[PDB]
Order: sequence, then structure tokens, then C-alpha cells
Amino acid sequence: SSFRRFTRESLAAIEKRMAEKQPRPQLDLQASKKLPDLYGNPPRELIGEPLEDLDPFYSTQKTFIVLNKGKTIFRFSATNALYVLSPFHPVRRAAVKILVHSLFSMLIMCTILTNCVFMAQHDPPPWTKYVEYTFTAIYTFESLVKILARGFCLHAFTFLRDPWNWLDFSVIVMAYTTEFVSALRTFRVLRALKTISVISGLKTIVGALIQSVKKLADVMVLTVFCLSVFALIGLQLFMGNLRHKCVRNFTELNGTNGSVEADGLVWNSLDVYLNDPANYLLKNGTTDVLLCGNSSDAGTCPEGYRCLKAGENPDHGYTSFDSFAWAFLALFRLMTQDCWERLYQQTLRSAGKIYMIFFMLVIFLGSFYLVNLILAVVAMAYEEQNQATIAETEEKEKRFCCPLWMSIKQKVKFVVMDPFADLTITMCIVLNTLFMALEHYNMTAEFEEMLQVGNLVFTGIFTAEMTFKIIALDPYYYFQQGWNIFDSIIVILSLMELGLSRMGNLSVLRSFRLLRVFKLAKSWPTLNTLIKIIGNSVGALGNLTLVLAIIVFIFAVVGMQLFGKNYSELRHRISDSGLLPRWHMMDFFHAFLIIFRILCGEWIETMWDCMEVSGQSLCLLVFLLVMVIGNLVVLNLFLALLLSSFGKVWWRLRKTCYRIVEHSWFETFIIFMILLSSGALAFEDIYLEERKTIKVLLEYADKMFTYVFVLEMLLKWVAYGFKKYFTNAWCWLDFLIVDVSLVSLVANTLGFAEMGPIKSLRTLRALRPLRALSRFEGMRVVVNALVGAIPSIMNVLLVCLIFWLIFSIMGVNLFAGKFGRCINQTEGDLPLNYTIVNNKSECESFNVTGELYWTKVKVNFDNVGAGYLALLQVATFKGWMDIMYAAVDSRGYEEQPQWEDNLYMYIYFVVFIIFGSFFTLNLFIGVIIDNFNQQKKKLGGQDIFMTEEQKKYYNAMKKLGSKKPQKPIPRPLNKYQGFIFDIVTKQAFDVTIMFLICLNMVTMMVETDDQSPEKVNILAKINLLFVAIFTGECIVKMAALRHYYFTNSWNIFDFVVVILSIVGTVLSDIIQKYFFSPTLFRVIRLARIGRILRLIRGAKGIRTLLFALMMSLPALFNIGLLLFLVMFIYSIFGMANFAYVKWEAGIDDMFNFQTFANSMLCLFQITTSAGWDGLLSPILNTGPPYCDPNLPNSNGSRGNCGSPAVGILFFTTYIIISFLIVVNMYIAIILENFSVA
Ligand SMILES: *[C@@H]1O[C@H](CO)[C@@H](O[C@@H]2O[C@H](CO)[C@@H](O[C@@H]3O[C@H](CO[C@H]4O[C@H](CO[C@H]5O[C@H](CO)[C@@H](O)[C@H](O)[C@@H]5O)[C@@H](O)[C@H](O)[C@@H]4O)[C@@H](O)[C@H](O)[C@@H]3O)[C@H](O)[C@H]2NC(C)=O)[C@H](O)[C@H]1NC(C)=O
Ligand SMILES: C[C@@H](OC(=O)c1ccccc1)C1=CC[C@@]23OCCN(C)C[C@@]12C[C@@H](O)[C@]12O[C@]4(O)CC[C@@]1(C)[C@H](CC=C32)C4
Ligand SMILES: C[C@@H](OC(=O)c1ccccc1)C1=CC[C@@]23OCCN(C)C[C@@]12C[C@@H](O)[C@]12O[C@]4(O)CC[C@@]1(C)[C@H](CC=C32)C4
Ligand SMILES: CC(C)CCC[C@@H](C)[C@H]1CC[C@H]2[C@@H]3CC=C4C[C@@H](OC(=O)CCC(=O)O)CC[C@]4(C)[C@H]3CC[C@]12C
Ligand SMILES: CC(C)CCC[C@@H](C)[C@H]1CC[C@H]2[C@@H]3CC=C4C[C@@H](OC(=O)CCC(=O)O)CC[C@]4(C)[C@H]3CC[C@]12C
Ligand SMILES: *[C@@H]1O[C@H](CO)[C@@H](O[C@@H]2O[C@H](CO)[C@@H](O)[C@H](O)[C@H]2NC(C)=O)[C@H](O)[C@H]1NC(C)=O
Repeated sequence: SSFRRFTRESLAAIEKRMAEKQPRPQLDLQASKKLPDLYGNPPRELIGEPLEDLDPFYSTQKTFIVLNKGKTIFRFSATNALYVLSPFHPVRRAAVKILVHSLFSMLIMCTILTNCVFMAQHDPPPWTKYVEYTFTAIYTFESLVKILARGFCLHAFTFLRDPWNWLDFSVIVMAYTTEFVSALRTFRVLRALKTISVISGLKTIVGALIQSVKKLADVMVLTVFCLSVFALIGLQLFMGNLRHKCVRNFTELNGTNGSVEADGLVWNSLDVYLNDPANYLLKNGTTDVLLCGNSSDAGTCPEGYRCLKAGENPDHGYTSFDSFAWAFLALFRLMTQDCWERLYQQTLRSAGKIYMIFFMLVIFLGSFYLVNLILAVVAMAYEEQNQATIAETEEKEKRFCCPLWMSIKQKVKFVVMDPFADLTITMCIVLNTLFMALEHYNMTAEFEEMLQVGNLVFTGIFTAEMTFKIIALDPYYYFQQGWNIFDSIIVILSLMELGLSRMGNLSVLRSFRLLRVFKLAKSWPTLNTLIKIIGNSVGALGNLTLVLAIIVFIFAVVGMQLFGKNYSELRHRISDSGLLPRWHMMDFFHAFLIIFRILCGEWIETMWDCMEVSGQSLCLLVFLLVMVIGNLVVLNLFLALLLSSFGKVWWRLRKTCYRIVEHSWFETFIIFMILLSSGALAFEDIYLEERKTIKVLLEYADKMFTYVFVLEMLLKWVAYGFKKYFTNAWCWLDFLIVDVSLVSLVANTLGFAEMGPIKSLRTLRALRPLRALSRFEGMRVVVNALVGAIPSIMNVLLVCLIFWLIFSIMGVNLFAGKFGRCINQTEGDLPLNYTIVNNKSECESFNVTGELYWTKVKVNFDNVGAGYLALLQVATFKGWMDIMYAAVDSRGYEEQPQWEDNLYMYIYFVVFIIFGSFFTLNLFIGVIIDNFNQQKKKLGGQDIFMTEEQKKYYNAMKKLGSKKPQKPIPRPLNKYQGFIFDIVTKQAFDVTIMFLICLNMVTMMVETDDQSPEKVNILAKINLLFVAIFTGECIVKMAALRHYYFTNSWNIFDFVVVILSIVGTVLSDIIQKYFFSPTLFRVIRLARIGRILRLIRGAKGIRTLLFALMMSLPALFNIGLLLFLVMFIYSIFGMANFAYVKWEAGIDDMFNFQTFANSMLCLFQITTSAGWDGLLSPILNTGPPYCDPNLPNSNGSRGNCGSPAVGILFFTTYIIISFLIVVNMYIAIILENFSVA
């Protein structure tokens, strides 16, 4: 009834309606949406035909509606298209019929996919010109349909009205313009964006992505403000420090126009001499110029070398603090924590070791807090649209031999359904995934046969279960749920591998039997959650994954044809020695890998190579665009998955010691000893034997510490009950520590020192700091929080252990003994060509001069135990470079590697990261969030990481943030004071002050290392004007008030910053006429960022976000008290174990474990899980030709080798322990951010 064929009388009626016409359309009637069944199913004769409009909102105007077989509402234009085409024209009727046809949409979709394939081919064949013409013809043909059906721009719903249709018009007009330097074809890849327009599902997701980034202006402004403020701090502190180089010593010849000579050569001038790169000193191992510093903490050049400022720069010239432009980039990289340890070591080496305080604040105030603030908002923004989407569903519902065969069929059915049969199958699955885990590199004939024989017996059992199941219930009913389907495909996949094994030279399908371990999800709940996370990404979140896949492909082909030509021609400017670059862009597969590497968080490493090849300006835009856009989609996908898927004497003495134990003076006495005993541990450096008076003093102190603590335990034992002491977990912790100390002391006095087990027990003195946990309530409440999560953490670790067991066994099968390289020690650690040494047999054949060592990668796939460490390094993105490089080079069993031979081994590492590092991490954070949410509810809706006293202060300080607008200040009746009051209280005065802050902020970015005296004087004069006017505006605003400086707390911040600026601006003039400050002048110069910090008053969004950090300050302090204690404990472990190790990649002469100061620097670097692979490598190696045992050492030890056993345990546990504590910090801000919203 409602639907009818369009008629001219109906058009005239709509005209009359518009006539007397000269407040919201219905959601259910919007375009590209399904029509409700209330109006009725359109007849087959009316589908694809013009029908009158249904919504009264558009009834006034000339609009009409069509529907397809799928009943999608389409609103076209009824006004004359192109001024000649009436809506009733037969050609227009044919055009609109083909526009709504679902077959037409599939035609465009298939064409785009074919075009996307043809755009990924570098150096296309010359016959593709017709294909480009055909794609141009098709795209113009479908574009002409829109013009022939809707108009061009004139009437409401038209072609160039929806923003997405501009893309099609731009593509066709640009394609024809090209048909009417060759790098301008990069615009043709925009045809891949048309996929989003074709699929209606993808369009809404893109709209959701824009909304997510729209709710980020306050955070993005704060992020830019924080980075710019920190850049000015870094600029004024390390201005030109990175240019320090160990220039060779020289002497100046007398006369001869000031010529300078080297040891044997002569240079014309000092400028020419020093700028030469052949007289510097390269760092050991790497090809890096060794930085230095005149400070007492920075590095030192060896004999014959001196520290001089002049030089080019580190990292080809792109890593410097000389200008604000470089300072911003060098600190945005710190914000992302992409290779930040390289800048961490370079700045400490050049400036000094004390400057790690600056890196601590940048990593916290700029990286840890700000990135988490970004992630907190995206989760908040998604929760807002998720609620609305669910709300739109709620309102929709409110409105609305045969008898023998049968006899044996039921008999086997009885056996199959029996629960013991299923349990044995699960037990068989567990054994099968464990028997085949007994795979290593150096096998034997018997072991390989036993493992091979075990394959058929396990495969044969599964076939019998499948054979019995297909006949038991029903052949058709057997398929049913996918659990039965999944078993069928896997069991027949193994049979294909076994049948192929007769000719199976390349057998890898046997590694797919591990997928049967997923059958354990029936009983395991956590395994089910992991499957649901993966299923949601391909299921309900299919569109979001498709958008990410589409975006990654586009950025892969954008860079392939933009930098592909330059990479091939200028490969020598980025080649290691003489070969191709490892990460180039001349091929699509390598182009995609760089995009994937950028998504993983490593961008600047490949940015330097591209900037040195193609162009600095262009490479900066593309690499940063994929960094912002790529992470925005990935973070949206990661957060979407997480939220969607989730006698009287005895009595008398007992009372006396009870009183003394409970006395407060006793409690602080023990705390004093706990801190002192922990402090003396760090004193045992490698120079202890040199200091004769400190080694005996520490030994006496150790005796006193173990005598006081024993007395304390005895007093508690006598006073408190035996059950009371042993029922307290904290008291048990102290009991073990003292027991270890007592055993070591009693063994030393017994004359049984320096033995095997006793000497290992002395190292366990590093657990002495653990006694401080039970005393400070700030740390005890944090420990109480992580103890409650131990059952939840253990469940996730088992699932990740099973998930990583599949990849480790599969990785062992793919690579086992293929990581061996026959290196030549005379040259260096460089694999040789196969034209000389082909395998291990040939390497030993030429082993006549004793210089060919068949070494192997320290972290490799030789067995499941060794494979677990490699997966950990790959998943953590630390040290994975040396794994993929040695894996995409494998050339068979015990064969010499070749450049990119077996190149597609990169796919194995990419898939693992998507599954074992992305989805696995998503499961862990989801469980931890769920667990700690339960603890908050269990505790009574109170913060978990906060003490009782801190709660009072935080609650009291929370009320301080209440906005209570006070009454206006009375006008002073001094005429002149009243006049200045009127011109000051006006808000326009604050705008002028705010404008002056930006000008002062701008004039500090002009600072550069190459500062001429004329530029210095002009800037000094400009600063003098700024400090004068600011004092003037402070002296007139205060003059009007004169009695209420206490109120408006921002009015005291500017008063002290002006006084500080007044002190600074007069000391600088004094300093020029007084003793020159070597480094104190930098501080007073740098103390001017207070003016920049005055912008908080005028920014509401910035102030609110900063208020959340102040809320989370007491919570973060408690968590950080524990992390530093753990870092302190591990540092003492490092000095006792990893001292006197060979200096190598991660262990320089300044970042070793010899001293507490040096070990503290290393552990802070590993706290962010950065560069832990580089530090682990010098411990893993043992024996020649890498290490050299039987080497004399000062502290009794011998040999500079490493300990692979404890070296792996030390770094693996600390990486995990730090991550849990860091995660505790990530959510503490989020909960505070959610509450403050
Ligand atoms: C090719 O041919 C060479 C020479 O025959 C082989 O090199 C030897 O390989 C064996 C193992 O197969 C090594 O034996 C090991 O020796 C350890 C004791 O240390 C020995 O060398 C120490 C000297 O230091 C060496 O390394 C440093 C660098 O760290 C160099 O600067 C030195 O020049 C030395 O090369 C000394 O203490 C002393 O010489 C020791 O003998 C021992 O702890 C191990 O258990 C093992 O027995 C041997 O050291 C290697 N070199 C020597 C001296 O012969 C090479 O393996 C062959 N490669 C193949 C596979 O073809
Ligand atoms: C964050 C994540 O990815 C990145 O690092 C990353 C960096 C830049 C851009 C994008 C991503 C991690 C890499 C691996 C990891 O490494 C430790 C340090 N990181 C910070 C934490 C992660 C995640 C952790 O849950 C953990 O992953 C596990 O699979 C499960 C539990 C885990 C503790 C186990 C051991 C190491 C893990 C194994
Ligand atoms: C730098 C940063 O590291 C990370 O946690 C981190 C996490 C993820 C990625 C990268 C890095 C820190 C986060 C919190 C911290 O504790 C953790 C350990 N680090 C080394 C030191 C920081 C910073 C410190 O200034 C400190 O922050 C405070 O808020 C103020 C002073 C502080 C000493 C107090 C106690 C602990 C702090 C509390
Ligand atoms: C994630 C979605 C929105 C896709 C984003 C794609 C853009 C990052 C690409 C698409 C087209 C590209 C442009 C295509 C062509 C050129 C011309 C090029 O200059 C030339 O004249 C060619 C090179 C030369 O000869 O020097 C500079 C880069 C630029 C603007 C490219 C910049 C990067 C663009 C905008
Ligand atoms: C009963 C359940 C709770 C046991 C859980 C054990 C797991 C925590 C796994 C994870 C990693 C495993 C380790 C991985 C590798 C090895 C090396 C393995 O020794 C070798 O085969 C040498 C390998 C080499 O160095 O080449 C001995 C077992 C061990 C310590 C494994 C012991 C069991 C571990 C700790
Ligand atoms: C290992 O590397 C060296 C080069 O560092 C190869 O060349 C030898 O180098 C030494 C020292 O310069 C010369 O004295 C020899 O005459 C060189 N031998 C030659 C010509 O090969 C050395 O050959 C390599 N080791 C091998 C392959 O035995």
C-alpha cells in the first residue's frame, strides 16, 4: 500500500507540498540501512523501481526511494539530473536499476581487488597498459552511472554531496590527467580506499575511527606541549654534546700559517684536520665514533686521544640536540621508546652519568604517563560509542545386514559418548604434544626412530577415534559443531603428510598436529577466552581488522614506488659493507615488512636508511603518517578486543620482652638496621680489595647485622607465641633470610668456607633488602595487591606457555642446526660465502691454520628449551633482529647461511607476533584488569595501591579541586588604583599575557649550537625586554590588589617565577662581570621554563588531565617504592654474578655490572624492557673463540666468561617482574582518569 510506482501526479503532489511549505528524519529510513518489516516486503515487480518517499521529513522536498532484494533503503534525487534528465526518463530508470543491483557492487569489488594485485608488482610488464586502460574505463563507467542517476552537485542528495563520492571523482579525473618524475603515479594507490566505500560495513568503522581521534584534542595539545617543554629542557642541557669525539692528539707547528701535524702526517689547517673522519676512534665492535666528555662522569678516551667538540653528528647526523627541530624528533623518539637506549647511552657517554635523572623524567612524565593517557582516552571514547550502539538495539526491541549395521551402530555409540573415552583422548592429546616436544638438534638414530614411530601410533589412534565417531552417532550428525569439524581436517591433514612422506623431501605439515592441543579448551576456561579473542577479531571485529589490513597494504605500496627506485640505485649509502640492505623497499614483500616493523614500534631505525637514500623531507612525512595512523587503528583494535571479550618466671620475662618488642623505639631501630644493612650491600664493588679499611669494616658490620636480627627473632619468639610467629607470612620471610645469614656465618667460623654450595649461598645475601617489605605500609599494600593476582597470573602463564609451545616446537622443526656459521676469527664475526665453505664438514676440512670456528647464534632454535628464549626475544621485540637475520638465511641442516636464502621465513616470525605477542598480550591485560576489578569491589570500592593515611590526604586534596567561584575583589578607591584595576581584571589583559608567553616560548626555540655573537646579543636583549615587561605587569597587577596575594594560587606562582627571572636576569649580567660558571650557567638559563608553565592556567583541558596525574601521584609512589626495591635487589645480584664478564655489545666500559652506579644504570634501562637482549649476549657465550676462561681476576674469580644458566634466569625473571609492576602503574592512572572524568 505504502509502496507504489512513481507517477507524474505524485511528483506534482510533492510540488504542491513544497508549495505550501514555502524536525528530524527517521533513523530506520536512512540510506544504506535495512527497511523494517512493518511496512511490508516490497513486491518483486517493485524492487529496483522508483517509489514515493516514506519519511515525511523529506516529503516536502523532491526525493524518492528504491530497494533491492536485500531491502536496503536507497534515497535518490527527484529533481532533474544534469538539468535534462527527468526522474521518469527510461535511461535514468535503467541507470538507477543498475545502481542498486548487488551484482554491480560485486563487479566493482572484484575490479578493485584485481587492481590492488596489479599495483603491488614492482617493475610491471609492458603489457599492463591495456589493464590500466580497462580499469580506467570501468571506473569511469561506474562513475558515469552516478552522474546519470543522481545529478552532479545541485540538488540535496547528489553525487558530489557525500564526502566518500569525492574520492571516485578525484580518481577518474587524476587518471585521465596522467594520460593527457614518474613518481606521481603514487596517487593511483588511492583506488584501494574505494574498498571502504563499496562495503557499507567498512564505512561506519572509518567514521568511528574519526570520532575516536576527534576526542583527543586536549590530549594531543598536552602531548605537544609536554614534548615541546621537555625539548627546550633537553636543548639547553645537551646543546652540542653529541658531537663530542675522541679526536687524535695533535701538535701545532711553529709558524707555517698555523699548520697542524699528526703523528707522521701534516694537515694544512686545524679545521681541515679535525673534520677528517680518519683520526677519530671507533667504538669496540661497532662502527661508531666513540663519544667522550670533560666531565668527571662521562667517558674517557684511551691514551693518545683527546676529547674535542667538533664533529658531524651521531647516527648519520639525525640524532642531535643542537636545534629545537632535532630536539623534538630526538625526544618524540623517547616518547615512543623506539631505540631510546641508543640515545640513553650516547647522552650519558657524552654529557655525564648524572644526566640519567633527565631520562627518568622523560620516560615517566613524557613516555609512560602520556602514552597511557592516550590509551586511556581511546578506551573511554570506545566505551561511549559502545553504550550508544547497544542503546540503539534496546529502543528497537521496545518498539517491537541392515539390522546388524544398526546393532553395531549403537554399540560403538555407547563407547564413543562415554566420558572416559573423551578423557583418554585429551590425555592422548597431552602426551602427543609432549612426546613430539622431545625434539632437539643433536639427535641419534634410535631417538629419531622412536620419535618417528611415535608419530604413526598417535596418528593411528586419532584416526580410529575419527573412524569410530563417524559411525557411532550418524555420518551427517558427526559434522555438527566445529569441534568435530576441526578434528576431521587436522586428522586428514596428517594423513596427507604421512602419504606424502614417501616423496616428502620438504615435510613441514607434521608441525600442524600441535593444533590438536586446542581441544583442551573444553575444560580450560582461559584457553576458551583466548579462542574467543581470536574469533572476535575475525568475527564481530572483522571490519576493523579489514581496515587495518587495507591501511597496511596501502602504506606498503605507497613506499614501494616512492622509494623503490632510490633504494636500488643508492644501496651503497645504506649497505653494511657491500651487500643489499636488510630492510629495503624495492620489493613489495620487503615494503610490507617495513610497515609491519613500524607497527611493532620500530620506526627510526629504518627512517635513517630511507632519509639517507630518497629524501629527508618526504621520508619524514610518510614514516610519521604510518606511525600515527597505523597505531591509531592498532590501538583501536587492541582496545576493542579487550573490552568486547572481557612458672611465674616465664610469664614475667615474657611480658617484659613483649613491651620492648611492641615499643615504637624498637620498631624504628630495626628499620634503621634494615636500611643500613641494605646500604652496605651496594658497597661491595670490584674495588673492595683495594680499600683495605673498608673490607674489614664491612665484615664487622655483617657480624653486627646478623647479631641484631637474631636477637630480634629470639625476642619475638619468647614474647609472641610460636604459632603466632609461624602463622605470619611476613615473619616467615624474615626467618628464611636470617637462616641463610646464620648458615653462612656458622660455616665460616667452622672452617668450611670457600666451598661449592656455601659460596653459592653467600650470593643469596642480596635478599637482605626484602626485609623492608613488611615495614613500610606503602610497599606492603602494593605487595598485598600482587599476591592476590598470583592465581590469575599463573593461569595466564600456563595458557601462554601452551600457546608458545606450538610455535617453539614448530620453530624447532623449521630451524634446527641451521643457525651455524663458519666464521673466520682473523677478520671478525662475519659468515663466509658457500663458494669457499659450504657446510660444517668443509669448515673443519680447511681447519688447518686454526682460524675457522664453527660458531652459532647465542639465541637459536636448537631445542624447545632454547626455542622458548628465542620466542621471548621475538615477542618482546628485543634482539629479534639477529634471529630473523639468521633464520631467513638458513640453507639446510648444518649448512652455511646465504643472504635472504629461504626469505619467506619472515612469515613465520610475522605470524607469531600477531598471535603470540598481540592476542596473547590482549589476554593477559584483560585477565589482570578483570582480576584487579574484583579486588576493588571486594575491598569495598576503595583504591588497592593506597594506604590509609594516603587515602585521607587524597580525599582531602580531591575537595581542593572543587570549583567554587569566589566573589569579585572590591575595587580599591584610590582612583589610580581603581583605574589600573579596571584594565587588569579585564580578560583581554590575560590574552595579552598569554600571547606574550607564546612569544617568549617562540624566542627560546631560536637557540642553536651555531650561535654567532650577534645572534646571542639580540636574543639577550629580547629576553631582557620580556623579563622587564613581565615584572612590570606583575608590579601593576599586585599594586591594584595589594592585599589578596594568598588567594588565586596561580597569582603566587607568577610572583615567584618573576622574582626567579629577576634573579636570573641580573645574575647573567653579573656572571659576565664575575667568575664564569662552568655548568651552573646552564641551570639558571634553563630555569626559564617557568614562564612556559604559566599556560596551565588558561587551558582547561590541560589542567584537568594534569589534575589526574596529581590524583595518581600517591598511588604511583607506592608502586614505585616496590619497583626500586626490586631493582635494588637485582642490581646486587648482578654485581655478585655478572662482574668480570667480557665487554661486548650491550656491556661497554661505562654500562657494566662492576659498580652499583653502573649496574643501576643498566637495570633502569631494562625496566622499560629495552636492550635487555644486548646485555644478555655477553653472558650467554662461554669458551673460545668468544670468551677466554682461565683469566686472572682481582676478586678471587677467574675467567671472563658468562653463565648461561643464571644469566637467562636473571634477565627473564626481571623482565616479567618489572612488567607486572609497570602494569600496576598503567591501571592506577586509568582508574584515576576514569574517576576524574
Ligand atoms: C679450528 O681450529 C682451531 C684450532 O685447533 C679450533 O680452536 C680450538 O677449539 C677448541 C674446541 O674445539 C678449543 O678448546 C677449548 O679450550 C678451552 C680452554 O681455552 C683454551 O684457549 C685459551 C686461549 O684463549 C683462546 O681464545 C682467545 C679468545 O677468547 C684467543 O685470544 C686466544 O688466542 C685463544 O685462541 C687458553 O686458556 C688455552 O689455549 C686453552 O687451551 C676449554 O675451556 C674448552 O673446554 C675447550 O677445550 C680451543 O681453545 C680452540 N683453540 C685452540 C687454542 O686450539 C677450532 O675449534 C676449529 N674449528 C673447527 C670446528 O674446525
Ligand atoms: C607489550 C608487548 O609488546 C611490546 O613490547 C610492544 C612494544 C611496542 C609496540 C607494541 C608492542 C610485550 C612484548 C612481550 C612482553 O615483553 C615484555 C615487555 N613488554 C612491554 C610486555 C610484553 C607483553 C607481556 O604481556 C608479555 O607477553 C607475553 O606474551 C605474555 C605476558 C608477558 C609478560 C610474557 C613475557 C613478555 C611479554 C609473554
Ligand atoms: C620512568 C618510569 O618507568 C616506568 O615505570 C615505565 C613504565 C613503562 C614504560 C617505561 C617506563 C617511572 C614510572 C614511575 C616510577 O617508577 C617506576 C620505575 N621507573 C624507573 C621510574 C618511574 C619514574 C619516577 O620518576 C617515579 O615516578 C613517580 O611518579 C614520581 C617519582 C618516582 C621516583 C616515584 C616512584 C617511581 C617512579 C613515583
Ligand atoms: C592512510 C590513507 C589515508 C592513505 C594515505 C596515503 C598518503 C600517505 C599518500 C597518497 C598519495 C601520496 C602522494 C602521491 C604523490 C606525491 C608527489 C611527490 O612529489 C613528486 O612530484 C613525486 C616525486 C618527485 O619526483 O620528486 C611527493 C609526495 C606525494 C605528495 C605523496 C605524499 C603521500 C600521499 C599523499
Ligand atoms: C608442573 C608445572 C607447573 C611446571 C611448569 C614449568 C614451566 C614454568 C617451564 C617454562 C620453561 C621451562 C624450562 C625451559 C627449558 C629448560 C632447559 C632444560 O635443559 C635443557 O634441555 C638444556 C637446553 C639448552 O641449554 O640447550 C631443562 C628444563 C628447563 C629448565 C625447563 C623447565 C620447565 C620450565 C621452567
Ligand atoms: C681469515 O681472514 C684473513 C684476513 O683477515 C684471511 O687472509 C689472511 O690474512 C693474513 C693476515 O693479513 C695473511 O697473512 C694471510 O696471507 C691471508 N691469507 C689469505 C691470502 O687468505 C685468511 O685467509 C682467513 N682465514 C682462512 C680462510 O684461512
